[PDB]
Amino acid sequence: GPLGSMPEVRFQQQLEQLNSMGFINREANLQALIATGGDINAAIERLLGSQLS
Repeated sequence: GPLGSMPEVRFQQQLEQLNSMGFINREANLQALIATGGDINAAIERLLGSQLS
């Protein structure tokens, strides 16, 4: 049984992908992936869209 309870197996790879996009705030990257569950598209759109400063 492949364990999906190993989030970085999805997250960290998408994190390299965001890493390619100039997103190296691992925290932000995978937090975006936390609320998207591996939806890196929305992950990016959360980094671009949800920047509450």
